[PDB]
Amino acid sequence: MMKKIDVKILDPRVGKEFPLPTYATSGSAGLDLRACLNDAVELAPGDTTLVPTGLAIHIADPSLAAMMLPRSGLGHKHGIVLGNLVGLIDSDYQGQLMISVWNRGQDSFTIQPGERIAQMIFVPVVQAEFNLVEDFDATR
Amino acid sequence: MMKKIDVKILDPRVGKEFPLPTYATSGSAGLDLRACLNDAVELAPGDTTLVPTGLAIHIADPSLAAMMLPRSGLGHKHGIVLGNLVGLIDSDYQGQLMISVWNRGQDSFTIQPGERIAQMIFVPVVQAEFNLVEDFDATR
Amino acid sequence: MMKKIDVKILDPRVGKEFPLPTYATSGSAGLDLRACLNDAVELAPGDTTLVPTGLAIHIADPSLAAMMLPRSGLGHKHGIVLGNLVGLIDSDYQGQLMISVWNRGQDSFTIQPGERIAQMIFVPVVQAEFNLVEDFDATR
Ligand SMILES: O=c1ccn([C@H]2C[C@H](O)[C@@H](COP(=O)(O)O)O2)c(=O)[nH]1
Ligand SMILES: O=c1ccn([C@H]2C[C@H](O)[C@@H](COP(=O)(O)O)O2)c(=O)[nH]1
Ligand SMILES: O=c1ccn([C@H]2C[C@H](O)[C@@H](COP(=O)(O)O)O2)c(=O)[nH]1
Repeated sequence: MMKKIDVKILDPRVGKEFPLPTYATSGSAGLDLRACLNDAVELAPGDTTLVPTGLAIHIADPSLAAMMLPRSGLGHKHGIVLGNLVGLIDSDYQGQLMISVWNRGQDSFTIQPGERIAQMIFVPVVQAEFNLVEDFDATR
Repeated sequence: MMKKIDVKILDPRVGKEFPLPTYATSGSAGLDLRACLNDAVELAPGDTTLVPTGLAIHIADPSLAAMMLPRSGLGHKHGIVLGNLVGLIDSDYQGQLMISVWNRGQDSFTIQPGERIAQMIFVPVVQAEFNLVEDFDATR
Repeated sequence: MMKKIDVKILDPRVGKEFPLPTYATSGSAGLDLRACLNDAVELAPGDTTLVPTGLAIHIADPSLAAMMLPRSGLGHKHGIVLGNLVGLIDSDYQGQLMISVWNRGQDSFTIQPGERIAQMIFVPVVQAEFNLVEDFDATR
């Protein structure tokens, strides 16, 4: 499935100095999100900092959501992940996408302006309606 | 996609003192899960505790799963996340939903009865059948 | 949805000494991935190690991805999770699946050859095309 998603550029560097998120290849699942910062931010081991992206999206379709994930190299090699682990973006959220960057490792890390700091996937989601029962059907 | 899901209330406070999970808005991707506790649990930095929800679900449809995620504010601001990071709920699981709460930060945290401690999304899943090959087709 | 996925066995122990990933039940969302190692690896608290699986997959379909997640018991009980938290596998990735194993807890852990160290789910993904707008439609 392909989907057009409205995006608002909140910082005029986004799409210029800080490239807009793109899929690296036709078979890529995620887009990389970049740090929209004026200056580098040093992130000490154990600390968390909130990094703006300079953009907002409006998924709009309640059958879709986005999930923000760490980048594999940053996470594995540098211990730079998300403070909320996975960031869930609701279809009706229209605010700036913000990235909770957490240093889970032992080495201080410099977050540079424009650095790819997270990735984002769009996944279908199902809205559950709970049906209260006394007993389930037989299943395991 | 909308789906009705059977749920069993295991603790009679759930749906009363501890509200049943709901979608906050029509465009929300996730439902918040609450701590079904008799008394507050203090969670020291670095520690993990298993928190009951007082409910069980039976997704039943093998094309669907649920994923439990940290809440964004708890994770980012308080360092309160999941000890298994993401909790995968199988379609044929009928046990109580349990939340592994892990304090990944530096500040002790009081988990209160009724506190929203995680969120849960329902996502379609695909069951893979592996086809063993010597070589892949050309792709990157 | 069911999907056949091409897999290449890179280490001849995979499918023999190290069982190929399987769904435990018909309603299971994920498959367990095993450590393809010659000898046990001791993982001290706070440390990360890259563990091979001895296999490669080629999802091929750009409407599908895989996500690697911690196992619930390892994560909750032993503090053994993923260093990148969640591992996203692109449809056009044809390399060996590698698992970033991170000890987020306080107890040293022995990763044994053949140990189930992660699980993997296949989820539909949507490739977003951004549509730049000045203002969103009314939504929350
Ligand atoms: O890592 C994150 C997680 C969430 N959000 C945005 C998208 C969500 O729809 C919105 C509301 O989050 P909650 O307050 O409901 O958790 O915050 C982010 O920008 N980054
Ligand atoms: O955070 C979690 C993760 C899993 N489970 C339940 C749902 C799963 O289907 C079931 C089996 O998990 P495993 O033992 O297969 O990991 O445990 C939870 O209640 N909470
Ligand atoms: O935990 C992980 C995460 C990723 N990959 C593989 C699959 C991805 O498609 C590929 C490229 O990852 P990036 O360099 O784009 O993050 O690495 C793994 O083997 N394990």
